[PDB]
Amino acid sequence: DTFLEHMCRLDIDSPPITARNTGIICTIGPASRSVETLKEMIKSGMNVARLNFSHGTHEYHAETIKNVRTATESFASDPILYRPVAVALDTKGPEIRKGVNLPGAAVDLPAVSEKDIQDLKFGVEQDVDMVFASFIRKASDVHEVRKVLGEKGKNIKIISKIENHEGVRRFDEILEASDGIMVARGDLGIEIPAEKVFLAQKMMIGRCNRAGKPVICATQMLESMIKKPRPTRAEGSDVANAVLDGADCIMLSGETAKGDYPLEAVRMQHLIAREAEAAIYHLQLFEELERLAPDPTEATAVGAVEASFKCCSGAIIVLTKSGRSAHQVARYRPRAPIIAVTRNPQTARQAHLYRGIFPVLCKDPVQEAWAEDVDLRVNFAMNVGKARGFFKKGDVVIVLTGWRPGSTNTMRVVPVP
Amino acid sequence: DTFLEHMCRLDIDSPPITARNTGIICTIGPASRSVETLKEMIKSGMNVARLNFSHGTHEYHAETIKNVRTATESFASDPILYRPVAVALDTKGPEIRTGLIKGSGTAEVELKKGATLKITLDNAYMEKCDENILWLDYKNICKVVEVGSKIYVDDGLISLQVKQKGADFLVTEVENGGSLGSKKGVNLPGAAVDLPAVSEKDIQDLKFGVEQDVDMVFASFIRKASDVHEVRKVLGEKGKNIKIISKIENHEGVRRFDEILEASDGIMVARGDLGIEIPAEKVFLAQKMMIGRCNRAGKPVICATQMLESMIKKPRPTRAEGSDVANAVLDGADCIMLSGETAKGDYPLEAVRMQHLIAREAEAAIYHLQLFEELERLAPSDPTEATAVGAVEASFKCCSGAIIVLTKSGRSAHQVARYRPRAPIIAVTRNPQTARQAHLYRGIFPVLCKDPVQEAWAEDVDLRVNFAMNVGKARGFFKKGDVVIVLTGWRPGTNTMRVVPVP
Amino acid sequence: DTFLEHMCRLDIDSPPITARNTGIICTIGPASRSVETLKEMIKSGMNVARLNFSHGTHEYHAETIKNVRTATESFASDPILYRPVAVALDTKGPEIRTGLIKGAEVELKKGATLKITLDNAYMEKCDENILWLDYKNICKVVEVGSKIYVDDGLISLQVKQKGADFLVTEVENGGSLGSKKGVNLPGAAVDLPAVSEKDIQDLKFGVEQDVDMVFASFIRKASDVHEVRKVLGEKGKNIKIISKIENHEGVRRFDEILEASDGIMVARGDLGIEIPAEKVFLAQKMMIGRCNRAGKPVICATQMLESMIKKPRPTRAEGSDVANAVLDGADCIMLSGETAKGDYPLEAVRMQHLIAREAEAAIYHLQLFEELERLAPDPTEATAVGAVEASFKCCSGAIIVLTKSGRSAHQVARYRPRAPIIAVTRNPQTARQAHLYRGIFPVLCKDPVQEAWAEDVDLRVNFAMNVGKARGFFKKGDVVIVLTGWRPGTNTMRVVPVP
Amino acid sequence: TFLEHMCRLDIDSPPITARNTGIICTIGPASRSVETLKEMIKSGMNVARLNFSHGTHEYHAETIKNVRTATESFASDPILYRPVAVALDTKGPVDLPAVSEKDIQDLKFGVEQDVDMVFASFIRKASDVHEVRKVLGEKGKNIKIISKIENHEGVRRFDEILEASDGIMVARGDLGIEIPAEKVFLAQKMMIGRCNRAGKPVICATQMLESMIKKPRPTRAEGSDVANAVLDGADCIMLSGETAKGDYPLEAVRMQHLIAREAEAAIYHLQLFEELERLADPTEATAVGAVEASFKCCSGAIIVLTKSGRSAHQVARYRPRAPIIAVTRNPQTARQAHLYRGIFPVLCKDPVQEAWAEDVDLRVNFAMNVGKARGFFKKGDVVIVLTGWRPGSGFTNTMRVVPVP
Ligand SMILES: [Mg+2]
Ligand SMILES: [Mg+2]
Ligand SMILES: [Mg+2]
Repeated sequence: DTFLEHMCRLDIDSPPITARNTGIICTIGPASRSVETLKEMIKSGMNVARLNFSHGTHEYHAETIKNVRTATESFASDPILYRPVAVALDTKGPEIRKGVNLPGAAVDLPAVSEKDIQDLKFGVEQDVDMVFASFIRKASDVHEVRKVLGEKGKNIKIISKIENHEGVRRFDEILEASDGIMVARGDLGIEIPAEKVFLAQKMMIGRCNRAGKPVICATQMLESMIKKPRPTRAEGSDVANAVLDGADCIMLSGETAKGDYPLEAVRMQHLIAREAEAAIYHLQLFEELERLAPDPTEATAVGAVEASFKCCSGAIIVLTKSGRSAHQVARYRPRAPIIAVTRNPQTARQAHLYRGIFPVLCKDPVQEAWAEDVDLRVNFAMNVGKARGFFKKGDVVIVLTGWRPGSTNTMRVVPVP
Repeated sequence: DTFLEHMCRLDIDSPPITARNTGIICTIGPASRSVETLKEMIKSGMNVARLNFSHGTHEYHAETIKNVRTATESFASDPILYRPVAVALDTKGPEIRTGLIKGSGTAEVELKKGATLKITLDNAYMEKCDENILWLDYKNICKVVEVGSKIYVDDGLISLQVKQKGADFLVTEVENGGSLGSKKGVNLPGAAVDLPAVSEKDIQDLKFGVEQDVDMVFASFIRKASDVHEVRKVLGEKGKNIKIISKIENHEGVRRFDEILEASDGIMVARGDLGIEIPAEKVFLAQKMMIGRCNRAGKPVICATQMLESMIKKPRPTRAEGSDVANAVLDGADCIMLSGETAKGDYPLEAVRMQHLIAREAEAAIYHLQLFEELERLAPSDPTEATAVGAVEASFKCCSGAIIVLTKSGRSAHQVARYRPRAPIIAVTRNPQTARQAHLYRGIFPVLCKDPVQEAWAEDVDLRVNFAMNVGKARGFFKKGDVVIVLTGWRPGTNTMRVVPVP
Repeated sequence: DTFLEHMCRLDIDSPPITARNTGIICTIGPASRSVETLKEMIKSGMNVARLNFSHGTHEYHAETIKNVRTATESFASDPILYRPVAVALDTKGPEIRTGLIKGAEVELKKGATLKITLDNAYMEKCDENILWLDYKNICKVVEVGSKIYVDDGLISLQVKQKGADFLVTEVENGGSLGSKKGVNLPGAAVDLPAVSEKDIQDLKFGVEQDVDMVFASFIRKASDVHEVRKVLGEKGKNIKIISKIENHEGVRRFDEILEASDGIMVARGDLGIEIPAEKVFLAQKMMIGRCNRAGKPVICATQMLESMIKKPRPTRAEGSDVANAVLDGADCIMLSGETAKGDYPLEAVRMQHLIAREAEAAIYHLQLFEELERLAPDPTEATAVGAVEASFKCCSGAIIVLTKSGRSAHQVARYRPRAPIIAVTRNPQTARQAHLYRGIFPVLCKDPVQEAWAEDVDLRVNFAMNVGKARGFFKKGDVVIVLTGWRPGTNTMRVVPVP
Repeated sequence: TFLEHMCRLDIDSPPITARNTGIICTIGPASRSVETLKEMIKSGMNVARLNFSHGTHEYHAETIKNVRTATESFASDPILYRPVAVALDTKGPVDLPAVSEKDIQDLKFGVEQDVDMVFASFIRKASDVHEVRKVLGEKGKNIKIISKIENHEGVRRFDEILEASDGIMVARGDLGIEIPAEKVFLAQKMMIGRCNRAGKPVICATQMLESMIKKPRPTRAEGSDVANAVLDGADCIMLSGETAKGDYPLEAVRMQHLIAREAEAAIYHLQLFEELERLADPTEATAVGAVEASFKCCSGAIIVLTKSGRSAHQVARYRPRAPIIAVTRNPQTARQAHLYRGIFPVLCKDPVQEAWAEDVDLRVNFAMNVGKARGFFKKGDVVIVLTGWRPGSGFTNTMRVVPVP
């Protein structure tokens, strides 16, 4: 019941028993564009595929997206094991040119270049799940991106990338305007002194956890795996540290984009993230997040997480349409996996942005009686959890639903049949 | 209020408003051996000077120690600003070593990736090593190694892979190349080796350390408790006050950590050496485990290797290195050790100054109250222990500027440090060795009182206390109107706690 | 944040803000027997009517029950305002008493020597020297040095000599002695039958009269409780058995009694004769504590507002004594003679309501729940804990529980929530029996069962929503907790706004 | 937990801990004799109250003289000697004057008789206290003033009365006349609570063991009522007619001792201290630390070397479970220390030593012997010791953990 005990009980000779709760985002490039490679990367644990729009034509990116969706849908014949895979568009953004950085300067470059405008509407056409907005420095930058996406792209998640000092200084207003945050350590390291970057990372991650908004750590993760089949201990420690800081997702770059071991990189990411999970002290996170929260859905979400610790439940099953209800549960960081059951394929993909959310896509048609339709979706989650090893028959799980059709404030404690 | 809020309130624009609490240990070599440089390293924050006895003669090391003390005592005229500097002897160890590179002896050769290298056991080559043939001192290597086995030379800098085996030789391929010097360390991962706790050379080195009055010993390649006991026995009665710090370098050392920790005065975590047998996805877990158990036991723990290595060639470190050092401090490390960055680098002073910056920056992320509260209910009738607890407890209540401890052996200041107060611990002592060894503990700011002993014990106490407050004011620990805690014994020749206001 | 802040905030110049949570039990006798009086007592806050079977015939008590039910059902036309009223049967129990004085009062002397005989030739010839009683086994449970109290401890004797079937005692404290007076044997392990033949008849009377609960007198051990259980048999197996602890053996063997009982009654008066005065308060706090821990109802009875038999207002000592019983954690307070035969029956009920309601302000609810949760050894009990936890954090006006046997509401009450528990049921018996638990506000639903389950749930929920707003537990805009099952024939918790 | 503490209560188990609440006895015709006073002292009387509603100054002077003859008859053994305080209770007089003419005569007689405390009747506001304070003047500036709360206005303006007073007496019998019965218990709990938080002594009086005037045993209702007063947090309990005029004054004291001792087992100390701590200077910091350390080490006692008694009062506020042995050379503070719960005042009559260190250990060792004799602790046990640092130090800012020799 102390964080000190938790560290003292760490045993490197025992395999990690809990699942890997942090999302994996892989940059797709020449080394990982093929359908066959993408299939194995999905099998190895890739949750999100990022397309870097600093280079490449729209025709080139359209094919990459096509390949990602081909590899993803090849597993669709088994809905119990089917893993949703999101598509992320990463803008080139404003540049100064050999690129130039102006440390501490309030750069007045427009939030969205002419190329970014083209790429953003291309992202709307391609039905991407989220956008990584480069070089975000203020709230008006985020809303300018939102404006370009327009009405047709209103459901596309906007992740603001913090790449300089102004972004760190004005972090609160940026966070309040964004759907999530990406911490670009590499770029941050050239804008502020290196001995202050780790402080910035912990601050931003902390405020994202407090706000219940997804935070992504990017750059300088496993870069040595571009040439090597194994990473250094320092890289394994840095990655783990980002997980323990409270990051929702971790992003790979050249390791999966152009490297010689893209598949080994994804697997090494999965291993490190799963190993770091044993050092995570869940009970303290939840109790602190509770005391820092400012509604029947909020109250039910807290109750579900609270009960998940009391019952030692194998999972928290959440029936959701937009994903919002599952997100509210994720904010409180339960140790138990959050099985988000949805019929919306987009919300299933976007759910990977939140730590601990294991999204499943229900393809069964809507049943006439509401009580029937709820039981159907729950039993679907029951089957997935059994197949994934989350829980077994006889265990207890928490289920969050709505009370009436299109009403979620209902919690029930049910045994696994 | 909460750990999460403490993180949220972190501010890279706000200047550091706290003292740097973690000790800085610098390896002394050709680039930092001079008196002029040593003075500047002390002013920059060096607390302990490590002497690596893997190379160099006793004569060479004696001059280094002399130069350290010359630079140290040049500040001794002002007792208020004087900072004690400890001397550490790092043993060569019982690890397998290569032979002499042919020629003068040193003499280095270039091993290139993909090339063939023949490892021999024929003593005709024990002083004739090069890129083609390599001699090592483990005669039984062919029986303990296999085809496909990997061999690491010079602390993991160079890696080889065995291709085929002979009666008295091995044919290998150079996997990770580099420059090879004479008598370098050889590591055989996953191999069963017969190695003594301490070598014949280590024995004469430990004796040399006693005659040179060193403060601590870094014992290399400790795998079990009996390894520490041997080092203890060699030091014997004459060196019974010399602290023994066990270096954990392999899997067995981690596996048998508890018995080693119990037998040792402290622990060094050699991450780079750990990474030889232990994969990248597990090393960080071993670090947090060993540091945690060291904190729980109240014994010093040092993080070593792979810290600011890029500063050997550059004046600035990478952000990854900054995060790595910081995470070590946040894990709960008492000290951070620099190796080649101060030993042979081009910027030994920038290395010390940067280490000071990073350690001071990381101090803002430390959540003190949770540490003490957990270390309280995790702690194993002793009047000194209860007084120590009470002093730390009161330091949080009164928001004390410091906890002043009057000590002779350091023991009293150590028991306070285990509970990790937010306020600095000013350990006032008349024992010079106590003042130097105190750097091993986080949060302890040792102070050497040179004033003679007053017969009136109450006058002697208030004299030492007034000295501590002058030190505290000068270092900016506290000012007039602040309150401090004072720990003393009750009679002349430690169960007394006093809450006193600063005038 | 602290219990002492709670005590410091206490304001006597401030009206009681919360609803009365403890049950009020009133002994119905000559002064409260009429329908007119009963109606007023019900409106004044009476939850349970106790019938003391020490006095009165079956037909006398049967008429009292009839009047209680006539009074109770006169409010049945308004289902929202209707209050269930339970009926309690209190057995006479076994008892050791003397005999007739030849002639009939005498005068005892302090320090003198009164002889105890068992010869029936003096069963009607008792006086200053010789005296007889009916416990023929008294010379096995009493020994040299034992104490013998006579007539409510008004006369104390100390055993000096043992005999074949006689005792020689010295009058420790004098007084005056009548005939057929009660005898107590402090410390002794009495072997009287668990249930006398009269109690057997009265228990069978309770079954055929459909009483809700029985207060079993003079319970010393687990087998005593099961003997009462046997008499009630199959027909009365749903009747709650509340064991009355009245002597030292009952206190010593309290655990086995509680483990065999549905509830406990603390009889302070009888306790005061059996054990020293400086220990009764400890026993009361102990027994109430273990009952709170076990989640079983506990009733404090005797010596409550006794002065109100002759006066319209109680003393400050009585007001303090009742309040402290409530603050100890008692579920119900029982009124005796001041409602049964006194001159101010409905004043005593109203005053009991006032005292209990004022005592609620000194209760530190959040402390009690956190301790009860942590000291606990099932989907329903996980949902019950979750409901109480949510009620504190939502600052809920109430916890609405759908139950048919009462069980689900009972295990919510165990964790002592601040918010009142509105137990909605169609079973009239569980509605009456629910008064035994602190904070449970039972309502009886008379609406027909809807074939669509989700519609029947909302019907009962809406009924509770109307009751709570009428009682002032909550208003529109507030948030309440709702506990239901998920299918027809309690593991579902819902957070819902008050419409 | 507090709940499990209640569950563990065993009436068959003898009270092991010492009695911590002071006992104040009203002295009258039934208890005036020296030999009866001797027995009351041995039975646990800490304070003798003189009711100046009746009797002449010559009558009360004889009573005070008898109280001191009985007290000093035990003086030949400083180890077992128990200090006994003398209390003057004014007759008293809503715009009636604070001090009547008779009261003024009685208050100045009290100064002349060197009483330790005064129970001021019918206090309704802070100005009433200031008037009593002014009467006692410079000569009686060290005499503790205990304001008696007897009416509704006194309860209303309680905060300002508490601030001006040295202590509070809850006159429950008189309270019951002016305010409804379903509110008196709330007022008592409120006043006791605020007194505990402020760290000032609170006394519950009237309607205690009244039935013991004519009977040797109290009713269970009285036993329960007295016990709950203790459990509310009262520092002292006061007997009236039971000791003043009753047939069993000695039995009344012994019963009050038993009840208070039995109620001690129901007290949940760690909750009190933790709440008192979170609802709060070198000494005040040392006081908290000593109480906290006493719980950790399971200390047999907290030894406090004090001159004015204030240091012991600071420790007493935080309600430690361990007995507070207050070692003083001042006979007055030794008698006044009984007003505070958990303080066991002891009077050192050893000559002052030249070396201040020697004089400290002398007094500490005195407490060691007193503790062993009283059964608070034994050889091998550990106690907390609070002292000043040097001669002249008013601050008890020095805490030491020391094994019992
Ligand atoms: Mg960029
Ligand atoms: Mg090595
Ligand atoms: Mg009876």
